[PDB]
Amino acid sequence: LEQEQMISCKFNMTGLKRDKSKEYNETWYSADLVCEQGNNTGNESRCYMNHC
Amino acid sequence: TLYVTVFYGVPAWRNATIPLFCATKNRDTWGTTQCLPDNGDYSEMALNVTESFDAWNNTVTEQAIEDVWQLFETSIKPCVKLSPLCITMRCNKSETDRWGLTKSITTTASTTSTTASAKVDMVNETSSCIAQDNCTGLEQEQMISCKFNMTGLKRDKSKEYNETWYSADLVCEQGNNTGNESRCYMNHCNTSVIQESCDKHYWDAIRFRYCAPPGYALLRCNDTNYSGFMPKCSKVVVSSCTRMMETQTSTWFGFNGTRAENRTYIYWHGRDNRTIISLNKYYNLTMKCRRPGNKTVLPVTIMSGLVFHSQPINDRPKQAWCWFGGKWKDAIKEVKQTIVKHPRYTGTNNTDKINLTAPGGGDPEVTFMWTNCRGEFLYCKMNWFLNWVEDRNTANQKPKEQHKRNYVPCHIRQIINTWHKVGKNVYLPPREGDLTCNSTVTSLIANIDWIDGNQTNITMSAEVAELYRLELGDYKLVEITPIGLAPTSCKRY
Amino acid sequence: GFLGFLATAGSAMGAASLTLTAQSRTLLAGIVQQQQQLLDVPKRQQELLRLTVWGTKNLQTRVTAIEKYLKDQAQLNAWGCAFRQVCCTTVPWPNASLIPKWNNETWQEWERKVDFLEENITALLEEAQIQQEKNMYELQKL
Amino acid sequence: GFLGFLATAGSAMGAASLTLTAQSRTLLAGIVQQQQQLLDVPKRQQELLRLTVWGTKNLQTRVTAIEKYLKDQAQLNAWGCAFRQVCCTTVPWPNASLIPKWNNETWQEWERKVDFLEENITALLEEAQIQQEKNMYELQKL
Amino acid sequence: GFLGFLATAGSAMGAASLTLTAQSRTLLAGIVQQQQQLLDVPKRQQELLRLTVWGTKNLQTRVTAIEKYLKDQAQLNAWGCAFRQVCCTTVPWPNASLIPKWNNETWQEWERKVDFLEENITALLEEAQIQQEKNMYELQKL
Ligand SMILES: *[C@@H]1O[C@H](CO)[C@@H](O[C@@H]2O[C@H](CO)[C@@H](O[C@@H]3O[C@H](CO[C@H]4O[C@H](CO[C@H]5O[C@H](CO)[C@@H](O)[C@H](O)[C@@H]5O)[C@@H](O)[C@H](O[C@H]5O[C@H](CO)[C@@H](O)[C@H](O)[C@@H]5O[C@H]5O[C@H](CO)[C@@H](O)[C@H](O)[C@@H]5O)[C@@H]4O)[C@@H](O)[C@H](O[C@H]4O[C@H](CO)[C@@H](O)[C@H](O)[C@@H]4O)[C@@H]3O)[C@H](O)[C@H]2NC(C)=O)[C@H](O)[C@H]1NC(C)=O
Ligand SMILES: *[C@@H]1O[C@H](CO)[C@@H](O[C@@H]2O[C@H](CO)[C@@H](O[C@@H]3O[C@H](CO[C@H]4O[C@H](CO)[C@@H](O)[C@H](O)[C@@H]4O)[C@@H](O)[C@H](O[C@H]4O[C@H](CO)[C@@H](O)[C@H](O)[C@@H]4O[C@H]4O[C@H](CO)[C@@H](O)[C@H](O)[C@@H]4O)[C@@H]3O)[C@H](O)[C@H]2NC(C)=O)[C@H](O)[C@H]1NC(C)=O
Ligand SMILES: *[C@@H]1O[C@H](CO)[C@@H](O[C@@H]2O[C@H](CO)[C@@H](O[C@@H]3O[C@H](CO[C@H]4O[C@H](CO)[C@@H](O)[C@H](O)[C@@H]4O)[C@@H](O)[C@H](O[C@H]4O[C@H](CO)[C@@H](O)[C@H](O)[C@@H]4O)[C@@H]3O)[C@H](O)[C@H]2NC(C)=O)[C@H](O)[C@H]1NC(C)=O
Ligand SMILES: *[C@@H]1O[C@H](CO[C@@H]2O[C@@H](C)[C@@H](O)[C@@H](O)[C@@H]2O)[C@@H](O[C@@H]2O[C@H](CO)[C@@H](O)[C@H](O)[C@H]2NC(C)=O)[C@H](O)[C@H]1NC(C)=O
Ligand SMILES: *[C@@H]1O[C@H](CO[C@@H]2O[C@@H](C)[C@@H](O)[C@@H](O)[C@@H]2O)[C@@H](O[C@@H]2O[C@H](CO)[C@@H](O)[C@H](O)[C@H]2NC(C)=O)[C@H](O)[C@H]1NC(C)=O
Ligand SMILES: *[C@@H]1O[C@H](CO[C@@H]2O[C@@H](C)[C@@H](O)[C@@H](O)[C@@H]2O)[C@@H](O[C@@H]2O[C@H](CO)[C@@H](O)[C@H](O)[C@H]2NC(C)=O)[C@H](O)[C@H]1NC(C)=O
Ligand SMILES: *[C@@H]1O[C@H](CO)[C@@H](O[C@@H]2O[C@H](CO)[C@@H](O)[C@H](O)[C@H]2NC(C)=O)[C@H](O)[C@H]1NC(C)=O
Ligand SMILES: *[C@@H]1O[C@H](CO)[C@@H](O[C@@H]2O[C@H](CO)[C@@H](O)[C@H](O)[C@H]2NC(C)=O)[C@H](O)[C@H]1NC(C)=O
Ligand SMILES: *[C@@H]1O[C@H](CO)[C@@H](O)[C@H](O)[C@H]1NC(C)=O
Ligand SMILES: *[C@@H]1O[C@H](CO)[C@@H](O)[C@H](O)[C@H]1NC(C)=O
Ligand SMILES: *[C@@H]1O[C@H](CO)[C@@H](O)[C@H](O)[C@H]1NC(C)=O
Ligand SMILES: *[C@@H]1O[C@H](CO)[C@@H](O)[C@H](O)[C@H]1NC(C)=O
Ligand SMILES: *[C@@H]1O[C@H](CO)[C@@H](O)[C@H](O)[C@H]1NC(C)=O
Ligand SMILES: *[C@@H]1O[C@H](CO)[C@@H](O)[C@H](O)[C@H]1NC(C)=O
Ligand SMILES: *[C@@H]1O[C@H](CO)[C@@H](O)[C@H](O)[C@H]1NC(C)=O
Ligand SMILES: *[C@@H]1O[C@H](CO)[C@@H](O)[C@H](O)[C@H]1NC(C)=O
Ligand SMILES: *[C@@H]1O[C@H](CO)[C@@H](O)[C@H](O)[C@H]1NC(C)=O
Ligand SMILES: *[C@@H]1O[C@H](CO)[C@@H](O)[C@H](O)[C@H]1NC(C)=O
Ligand SMILES: *[C@@H]1O[C@H](CO)[C@@H](O)[C@H](O)[C@H]1NC(C)=O
Ligand SMILES: *[C@@H]1O[C@H](CO)[C@@H](O)[C@H](O)[C@H]1NC(C)=O
Ligand SMILES: *[C@@H]1O[C@H](CO)[C@@H](O)[C@H](O)[C@H]1NC(C)=O
Ligand SMILES: *[C@@H]1O[C@H](CO)[C@@H](O)[C@H](O)[C@H]1NC(C)=O
Ligand SMILES: *[C@@H]1O[C@H](CO)[C@@H](O)[C@H](O)[C@H]1NC(C)=O
Ligand SMILES: *[C@@H]1O[C@H](CO)[C@@H](O)[C@H](O)[C@H]1NC(C)=O
Ligand SMILES: *[C@@H]1O[C@H](CO)[C@@H](O)[C@H](O)[C@H]1NC(C)=O
Repeated sequence: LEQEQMISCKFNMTGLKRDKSKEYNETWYSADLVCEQGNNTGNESRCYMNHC
Repeated sequence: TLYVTVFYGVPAWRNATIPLFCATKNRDTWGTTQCLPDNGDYSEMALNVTESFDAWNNTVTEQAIEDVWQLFETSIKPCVKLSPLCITMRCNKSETDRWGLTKSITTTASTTSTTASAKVDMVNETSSCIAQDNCTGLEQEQMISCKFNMTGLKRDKSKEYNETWYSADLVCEQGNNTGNESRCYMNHCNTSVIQESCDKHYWDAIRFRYCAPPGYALLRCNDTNYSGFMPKCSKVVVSSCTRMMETQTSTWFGFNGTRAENRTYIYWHGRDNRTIISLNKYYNLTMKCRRPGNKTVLPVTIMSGLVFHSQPINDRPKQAWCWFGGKWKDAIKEVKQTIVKHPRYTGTNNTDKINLTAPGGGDPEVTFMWTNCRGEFLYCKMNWFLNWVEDRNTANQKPKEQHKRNYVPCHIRQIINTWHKVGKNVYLPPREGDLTCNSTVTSLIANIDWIDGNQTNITMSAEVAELYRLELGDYKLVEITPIGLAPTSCKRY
Repeated sequence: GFLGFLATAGSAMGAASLTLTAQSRTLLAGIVQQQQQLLDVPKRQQELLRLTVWGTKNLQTRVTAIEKYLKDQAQLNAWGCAFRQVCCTTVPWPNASLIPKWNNETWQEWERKVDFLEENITALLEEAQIQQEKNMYELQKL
Repeated sequence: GFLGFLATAGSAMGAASLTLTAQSRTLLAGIVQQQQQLLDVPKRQQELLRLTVWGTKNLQTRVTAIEKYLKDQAQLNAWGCAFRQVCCTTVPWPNASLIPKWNNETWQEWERKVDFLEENITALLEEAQIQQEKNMYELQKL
Repeated sequence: GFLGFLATAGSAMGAASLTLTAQSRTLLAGIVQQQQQLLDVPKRQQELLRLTVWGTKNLQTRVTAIEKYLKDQAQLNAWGCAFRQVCCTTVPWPNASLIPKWNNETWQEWERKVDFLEENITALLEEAQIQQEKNMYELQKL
């Protein structure tokens, strides 16, 4: 047995106060992400939910 | 010899637990959609039977409570949501500081005054202080002029709007504002979404009665000794429909009740100390409330196309206030006497040791009287009134509350936590123009709570739902089950 | 509607006066008023006739009026004596410990003393009718 | 369904020919076709069977078919003569000013001349049946 | 509910034992349990009683119980012999090619051999009852 495969991702979300927002910590199973590919020579890849 | 046989057409019944039909006279909106027309037949027959009645555990009263609530919910459901308005508003700082929503230490106020200042001030119909809305002791309504940026149906265009809020409806961010334009949000937005109660709810009276479906009937206890719980009522009256009910909501006092009789009744819960005290109509008790000023209302279209009604008053009117007329001193003395003589009371027989009192705590939901005047909810501070009606020796109640008056200061609140057990917040649109309401006072909603033979405390209550248990209460719903069995000798062939 | 059933309550079992048209009258008064309202609501609101709660509560009350009428007729036809007043069935009374005071007790007082008998009696009354029907079946066949 | 009732209209009251099976036939034709549709709609749309307007309008028409059938049977049983054609009840006709021309007038023309009598007559017919039932009640009891 | 109808299946037509109270019993067991649930759902969910699919599927099943009961009673009253077991109607059997083995065949086997006759027979049975009613109409009138 190996490790569960989870990608720690951050995002900016707006609640009921509208003009205020917070950054959140979300860990996704790899099975649930798409992830944009090509010319990332640094860090912070750009991912979306698999079926959206 | 004796056979069971079957007797059809038998005069007998059992307890029913089924929904009832509503019937009304006001069919402008709600009535046509949900109700039958009121037939106008209010006759009843007396029966030579004994039956058990209860008001706090009935089907008739528990539908009235749930039906009024449910018809409210289906009326607001399609109205504009105000989540687009939960943005920082730019509010006048002076008014936020004066009413206390924000803080300032640059006001360094200091007051020197006479402490022996308690006054007695009475008002009646023939007085200029009512007509001019300037009775001794009244102040200004407390309103914070605020501006905000709102987008309509054109999407890429927006306008700035002028909205004046009652202080009761704002939160206001605090700390390090060394200039002007404080930053405020609506009082109940962030934990929830406020919906506007747009379909004229509370702008008129809702009255209806219940009718039994075929095969069912309503029995009523027609005694004078009915005290809410009565296991054996000797005067049982049968009819197909209930009396007309007024679905009015308030705390402390009930207004415009149908059970207005030349007698004081007190209903007590059988398993509790909670009561509803009707008041004797003999004394013509009445409450007259006023909203001074002349409001302007400005519809605003918000994104989805639904409309919000703003309140750009841009003025400083006097406080909403209420005037109490009728023989209140004597009606209250009868309440105390009625309690002393009541079957369930084993307290003090000294009427000077029985007192009306506000519920305790700092919670406005119970400490203020909440009343509906044609669509706007008012929260009244009643210390002046209670001191007056009881002819109380004030003496040590802090200068402002040490007055005896037959009127009270009140304030308007537009964001209302509704009365049923929901926690839902709705916005009440302002009424255009000026408002006045003249209501009768028919009941006092209170708990009676004593622990000894000295001090009885009639504690005013906020349980508005129990008011429906005075309007109905004496009804029982029964099923007619006209098939009987009985030994007899008459066997077929 | 009339409530002539309850009107004689307290008169005692004997001479109580039984009426067999009474359920037809309560149903008929009901159906006419409810039908008038069914046709009246669409004048202003035809689409939301059953979607919202009032239309499902009123449906349960209209359904109850019909189901109740039919339960009485179905039970009576199971016994067979639907229009026979006293019916004169052949099932014996369960015991001598429960005999009504025909001239002192009211049907309301009496029925509550036999609630625990009705559970067994209903079945017996139906069985007695079934055997009578079986006997006639054979006579008609032969 | 058949509409054999209306088929004899214009034939005069006498020899009009009355049919007692006619309401059973209109109801039966109706129930079968509507039941087939109740089972057919779910083939494509099972969820929105009553939510939208068509399902509440069709509910009122199905309910009407049942309530109408039952009102006729309930009124007839209140009178008691459900299957007696002419019934031969004991209530006297209100006055001599309203006597049909049995061989000239049609039931359609005649009934419209007694609409203001039916309101009083229905109650009288029920009362007559009630007393007959009371008399039999006492005979069965004694 | 009981299912006493199906209980005798396989016993042959003769001595099959017919029960006339059986539909009243299936309906009565049904109505009581469904009524209890109608009153129980509102304890937690009064608003969505018919809006969502479960309330329209249950409505069709409650409606079916009532419509089915009434179709049997309506067809029987059209024939007129609702409570006569064998009924003893006057319509002749269509042909000698279809005669049951009363002591060998079961009603389940037999009915499937006359499905194509019932379509013509139902109408004939009603016609026979109609003429009998016409004859009595004239006797009551004259
Ligand atoms: C048609 O509708 C009507 C209208 O609603 C129905 O009428 C109502 O029917 C109810 C039952 O279905 C009755 O309530 C029951 O009363 C029983 C008797 O209560 C008295 O005796 C109690 C103790 O006595 C014991 O010992 C004696 C002999 O010595 C025996 O004979 C008894 O059987 C017992 O074994 C005594 O405690 C009671 O007093 C307390 O309760 C009454 C409530 O009515 C209060 O009024 C009193 O003030 C007092 O209150 C205390 O307790 C309550 C908690 O309930 C607290 O809140 C208070 O603060 C305080 O401490 C009486 O003198 C009860 O035994 C019975 O309770 C048991 O069963 C219920 C379930 O049914 C449980 O929930 C309980 O926990 C407990 O186990 C229950 O209260 C109603 O009185 C009656 N109403 C009227 C107006 O008549 C009618 O039935 C319906 N008919 C049909 C067919 O549906
Ligand atoms: C306790 O019990 C009391 C007594 O019942 C109750 O007080 C009364 O409440 C009712 C309901 O709110 C009040 O009736 C309304 O009164 C207003 C105002 O009328 C006065 O002022 C106008 C000024 O124009 C005078 O012309 C008039 O003669 C009066 O002096 C009326 O405007 C209301 O009518 C409206 O609805 C009608 C529907 O048929 C329309 O035909 C009519 O044109 C009006 O339309 C207006 O309102 C609509 C809102 O839906 C709006 O859409 C329209 O555009 C337009 O604005 C109605 O007659 C009654 O006056 C009160 N009486 C007293 C003494 O107070 C208490 O409210 C109750 N309290 C509690 C807590 O329950
Ligand atoms: C509609 O509702 C009103 C309000 O409740 C009723 O009005 C009351 O009616 C009762 C009955 O008539 C009145 O009671 C009587 O008052 C008399 C006057 O007493 C005054 O002086 C004493 C001091 O001595 C004060 O305490 C009192 O408050 C009054 O100011 C008494 O003389 C009567 O006494 C009789 O009864 C006593 C027993 O208690 C005997 O010992 C006496 O000998 C005598 O027989 C009595 O107490 C009451 O005052 C009225 N209230 C008001 C505000 O006017 C209406 O009657 C009712 N309407 C209808 C149609 O019922
Ligand atoms: C929804 O997104 C999928 C996948 O997203 C793309 O490919 C990822 C690997 C990544 O590079 C993302 O940033 C890209 O946006 C789309 O599927 C692709 O569609 C193209 C045709 O346009 C095809 O050539 C690729 O092979 C597909 N790749 C995969 C992994 O399926 C899909 O079309 C998008 N749907 C819509 C409506 O936009
Ligand atoms: C309205 O009140 C006036 C004045 O009465 C005084 O002020 C009241 C607010 C209250 O505190 C009263 O107890 C005070 O006495 C009434 O006018 C008086 O009426 C009495 C007769 O009852 C007469 O003897 C006085 O001379 C009048 N006073 C004056 C200055 O004219 C007035 O009648 C009350 N209005 C109504 C409708 O009752
Ligand atoms: C919804 O807002 C209330 C109040 O807003 C805060 O306090 C005001 C006085 C002002 O400074 C605003 O800008 C602030 O945002 C929140 O209630 C406070 O919650 C904190 C815990 O986080 C508590 O320590 C404070 O005492 C509470 N203050 C009051 C007046 O109740 C509430 O938590 C917010 N709800 C949500 C979901 O965010
Ligand atoms: C409620 O009562 C007040 C009186 O207390 C009514 O107001 C009066 O109305 C008349 C007629 O327009 C004026 O002449 C008086 O000057 C008014 N009195 C005051 C103090 O302003 C009021 O109209 C009544 N009801 C409603 C619904 O407004
Ligand atoms: C209503 O309140 C009174 C006052 O507290 C309760 O009366 C007490 O009852 C207990 C028994 O449960 C006695 O031991 C006390 O002596 C009583 N107190 C007094 C001052 O008399 C009464 O029980 C409450 N009613 C209900 C229904 O709970
Ligand atoms: C995510 O978690 C880390 C701790 O591992 C914390 O330091 C950081 O502030 C969190 N970020 C957000 C957006 O919650
Ligand atoms: C990466 O950069 C090269 C140029 O150096 C370019 O030709 C290529 O298309 C780029 N690839 C992506 C995925 O952007
Ligand atoms: C990784 O992220 C940090 C910021 O948190 C950035 O400074 C650094 O240059 C990134 N690494 C690479 C290889 O770009
Ligand atoms: C109810 O009581 C009142 C007296 O308070 C009496 O006048 C009335 O006739 C009674 N109602 C019936 C139906 O008897
Ligand atoms: C109300 O009375 C019923 C009996 O009819 C009882 O079962 C129920 O528990 C009572 N409800 C309360 C308030 O306890
Ligand atoms: C608010 O009202 C003032 C007049 O008092 C006016 O000058 C100003 O333009 C108004 N502002 C908005 C945003 O409507
Ligand atoms: C106000 O400013 C001081 C620094 O001068 C800072 O310590 C304090 O936290 C600030 N207060 C608020 C509410 O921002
Ligand atoms: C009050 O607002 C004006 C802008 O309208 C601004 O110029 C002025 O500096 C503000 N007052 C203070 C004390 O900051
Ligand atoms: C009912 O009570 C009245 C008196 O109010 C009496 O005249 C009548 O005879 C009583 N009827 C019965 C059946 O007890
Ligand atoms: C016999 O009579 C008693 C009443 O004393 C009753 O409880 C019991 O159920 C009866 N038994 C039968 C079979 O009817
Ligand atoms: C009614 O009660 C009396 C005693 O008061 C008794 O003699 C009589 O027999 C009882 N009637 C019946 C029908 O049992
Ligand atoms: C109806 O009219 C036709 C002619 O079109 C005629 O032959 C027939 O006898 C008429 N029937 C009645 C009942 O009048
Ligand atoms: C008497 O006959 C006339 C027709 O001339 C009718 O209008 C009236 O209703 C009849 N009266 C009764 C009691 O039937
Ligand atoms: C039909 O009308 C004629 C006159 O044309 C008349 O002599 C005859 O009596 C009328 N028939 C009846 C039943 O009244
Ligand atoms: C049904 O089968 C059982 C054996 O399992 C037999 O004893 C019984 O007689 C059979 N009944 C019929 C009607 O065939
Ligand atoms: C005659 O009998 C045959 C079976 O052999 C059947 O198919 C046919 O329908 C019958 N005809 C009639 C009129 O019943
Ligand atoms: C049953 O079958 C037998 C042959 O096994 C036959 O003799 C008998 O007549 C048949 N019964 C009937 C009712 O036809």
